[PDB]
Amino acid sequence: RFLKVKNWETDVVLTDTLHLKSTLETGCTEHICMGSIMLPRTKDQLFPLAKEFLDQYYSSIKRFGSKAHMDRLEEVNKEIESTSTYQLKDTELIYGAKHAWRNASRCVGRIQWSKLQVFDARDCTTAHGMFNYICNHVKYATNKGNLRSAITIFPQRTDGKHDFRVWNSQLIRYAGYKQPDGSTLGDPANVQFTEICIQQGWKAPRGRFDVLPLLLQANGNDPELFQIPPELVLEVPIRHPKFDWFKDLGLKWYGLPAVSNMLLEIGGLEFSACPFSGWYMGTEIGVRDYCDNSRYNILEEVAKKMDLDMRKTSSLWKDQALVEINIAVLYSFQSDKVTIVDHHSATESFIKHMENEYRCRGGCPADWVWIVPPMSGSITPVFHQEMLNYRLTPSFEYQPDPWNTHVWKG
Amino acid sequence: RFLKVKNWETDVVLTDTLHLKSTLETGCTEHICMGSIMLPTKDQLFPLAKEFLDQYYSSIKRFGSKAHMDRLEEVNKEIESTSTYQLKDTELIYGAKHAWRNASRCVGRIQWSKLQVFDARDCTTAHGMFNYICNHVKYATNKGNLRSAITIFPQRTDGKHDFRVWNSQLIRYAGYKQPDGSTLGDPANVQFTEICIQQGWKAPRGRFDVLPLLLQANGNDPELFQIPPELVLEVPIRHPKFDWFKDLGLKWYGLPAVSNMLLEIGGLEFSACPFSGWYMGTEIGVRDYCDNSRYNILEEVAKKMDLDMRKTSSLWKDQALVEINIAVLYSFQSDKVTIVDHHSATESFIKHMENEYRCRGGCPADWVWIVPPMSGSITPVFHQEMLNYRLTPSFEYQPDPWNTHVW
Ligand code: HEM
Ligand code: HEM
Ligand SMILES: Cc1cc(N)nc(-c2ccc(CNCCc3cccc(F)c3)cc2)c1
Ligand SMILES: Cc1cc(N)nc(-c2ccc(CNCCc3cccc(F)c3)cc2)c1
Ligand SMILES: C[C@H](O)[C@H](O)[C@H]1CNc2nc(N)[nH]c(=O)c2N1
Ligand SMILES: C[C@H](O)[C@H](O)[C@H]1CNc2nc(N)[nH]c(=O)c2N1
Ligand SMILES: [Zn+2]
Repeated sequence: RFLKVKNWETDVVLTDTLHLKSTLETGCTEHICMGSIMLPRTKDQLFPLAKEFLDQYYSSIKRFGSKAHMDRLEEVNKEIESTSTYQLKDTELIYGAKHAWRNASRCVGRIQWSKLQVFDARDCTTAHGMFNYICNHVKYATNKGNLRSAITIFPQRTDGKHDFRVWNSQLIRYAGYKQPDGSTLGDPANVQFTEICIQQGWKAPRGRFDVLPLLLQANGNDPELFQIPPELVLEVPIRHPKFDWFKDLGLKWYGLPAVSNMLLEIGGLEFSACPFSGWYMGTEIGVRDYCDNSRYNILEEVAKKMDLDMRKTSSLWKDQALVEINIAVLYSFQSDKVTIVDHHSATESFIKHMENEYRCRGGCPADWVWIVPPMSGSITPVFHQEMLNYRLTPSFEYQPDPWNTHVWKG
Repeated sequence: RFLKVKNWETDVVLTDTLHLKSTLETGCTEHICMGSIMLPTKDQLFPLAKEFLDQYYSSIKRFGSKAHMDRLEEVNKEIESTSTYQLKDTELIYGAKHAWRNASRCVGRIQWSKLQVFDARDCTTAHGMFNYICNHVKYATNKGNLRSAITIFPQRTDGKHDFRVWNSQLIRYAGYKQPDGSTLGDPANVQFTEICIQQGWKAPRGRFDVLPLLLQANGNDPELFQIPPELVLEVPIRHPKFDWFKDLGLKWYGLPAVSNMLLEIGGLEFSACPFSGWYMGTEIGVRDYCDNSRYNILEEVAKKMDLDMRKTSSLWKDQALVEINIAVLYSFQSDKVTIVDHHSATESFIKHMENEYRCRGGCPADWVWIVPPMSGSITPVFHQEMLNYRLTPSFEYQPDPWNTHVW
């Protein structure tokens, strides 16, 4: 089967065949679309998953059907039979992590997918060991502001009772503190996690931008607290190129976006701790982190200081302040030589990437709802681009927050 | 099978049961989501008629009544006899209002029960169509105090006698390809404009020429008619801060009136059903003015603003986009022509969704279309999960008539 997608700005039509390789389900049916819903192993099932992956790996290196390919299938089959699991070769792990990124339909940054530094941490055994690996990742990826994409991969799941987990949602994130008066100091997104850290013994500074400690679980054991060395945490004070009062808002953000709570699936194996990092698209900070009502919520204060007419929404004071904040974020990162991409550049690159994938790969699964930036949607080319969303493996998946599932040793 | 939608800004969860009544297909499967794709005999008719009258009689608290059964029987008798049936006025009004209620791509549905229905089923000629349409335009315009309206022409019979308005909207601007390869006016309308010229229209070849109506009655060849200029309310666009903005020479029309969709009620098909409301500002300011394939004015505006256009990261496009949208809203408000901003419209839609969940068990909504084309996440709908599904009565797309018409 062939499915076509059209771009309504350019009339370019693309043809998707890659969707034929999807196995996992979307949530939709012929009767309902769940496109805007945020969240819609015995040996038995494992060998087919391993075989499908190894077939893809061997095809990619142009060795499909070779003796090396056949011997590797045989080796994995026997390993599964006798140990109930198997270990990936370093080459397969690298290929697999790159492809999980390539396959991430919610990621606008995938033009970069083949440039990913993979740190193999499968020899790690303790939370202190994880801490060391994570510091090294942060220092490597940060590279004094010249950000480099990277992923660190801790040991895979065995019986599900010995999981490695980073309890942080991102490696670098700001604390949030609910006050007795119902207001929040710092990042309201992180209140629950901040409370857990405090309970575990963290001495909270109780400021507006306190970098959270790492809370690290090795081998199914109770998690342990570590402070990332402050000298490894690059931050950017936010100022505006024209508005000199902007700096006195006291805003800053960190340079390194590093997701630490997803699960990486390769060949049926599950890597429950696989922190990965890239660089920011400006709107992530300037639109969502700063301007969501449920986050730092700065629109009002910004608009006030700009002296916009705030008595009617139709003055578009919110839209005006939003643009100025996003200018400030890009200006500040660029002035400090910390890698960042604006939403125009990022989406234009994504379209070129998507066209290339259709041509070379037969498709590019993409989730329009997430790919379109949260401001200025239709002045970016992705708004006008039809997309097809489906699930390919290797993949990054959500997993339940570990405080909800962890069995405490005490 | 009972489904939850969450709002991620407010944590409010709603449960949807209405989707279980859904009839048509979405385009998606369990393997692939097509959420972002724009266009994804006698035997069929009685089940369709029944499903509709059932919901109608239920709505008036007379389900299972003598009058309900009598009506089912009468329509059944009529389909058996004539292979079609005629809706009572009450059913037609109910059906039109519900097609709007069911339109998953419409953010303005809080208004759904306030719709003036003009029954034009007695219309026989294209001149009669013209008269009905001028009356609709004048009623809906109401000197700038806009009122939602639909005019319903005769239903499809054998399909070779269709009523069609050939225009995509009752009021739209012409587009002309230039000798030098550029486009004057609205590029969206080039093909239709050529059909008008081919049919005889004398075009002024300007940037904002209101198109003539091309009206097809009873499957006959369509005819040209010009809407009395005095019935076409237009708004010159100026900015409350930038005095040079008026020098751009921009205007738009006050009345958004879709004329190329098909209304389906109880299996009957109304191929000419022009309907109108009032604009949300972004429709004009973001899409009509700033789409690359539309008037595409961003560059000229940015230049007049003296912005640094050398780098995307200056956000000059974004800055200019906001200023255009400020001017659109200011100009309509200053001339007392009803308009809604995207903040107000989306706030209203959330309230409407809440009403619908509470009173009806759901509200089909297409997120990709409901979220405004600028400032997405600062509107509440961005954070609102929506379920998309197709209920009837409905408005549907239909093929452009020129590809289908036998001359
Ligand atoms: C190189 C620069 C990159 C940029 C600019 C970028 C951009 C983004 C953005 C803006 C999002 C949406 C985040 C949100 O709204 O919550 C995202 C999602 C994602 N990206 Fe990237 N990305 C980059 C690199 C990476 C890398 C290195 C990986 C993994 C190896 C990755 C995998 C993902 C995944 C899995 C998601 C989905 C996250 C979720 O569902 O919460 N991306 N990307
Ligand atoms: C009262 C003021 C109204 C507002 C502010 C409003 C708002 C909108 C907007 C912004 C769109 C999207 C248009 C686009 O992006 O191309 C839309 C779509 C639509 N609305 Fe409305 N609406 C209104 C009244 C109505 C009425 C009276 C009807 C029918 C009786 C209607 C039925 C529809 C339908 C069927 C669509 C989908 C059109 C398509 O798919 O091309 N709406 N609405
Ligand atoms: C590697 C990378 C680069 C970049 N620019 N951004 C990201 C990134 C940032 C934040 C997030 C978090 N996304 C929200 C997660 C979430 C939260 C609540 C419900 C959901 F379904 C999902 C994911 C990826 C990751
Ligand atoms: C009654 C009403 C009020 C209002 N504020 N806006 C509208 C409205 C405006 C424009 C349109 C046209 N929609 C785009 C049609 C289209 C064009 C090309 C491909 C597609 F899938 C769809 C529909 C409804 C209609
Ligand atoms: C309900 C809705 O799906 C939700 O708010 C989504 C919309 N699009 C998004 N897009 C991105 N990139 N990130 C997000 O968190 C969201 N949130
Ligand atoms: C491809 C994509 O579905 C398309 O550009 C859509 C996106 N959302 C939209 N939303 C509205 N309201 N109107 C539109 O025309 C579109 N176009
Ligand atoms: Zn879908």
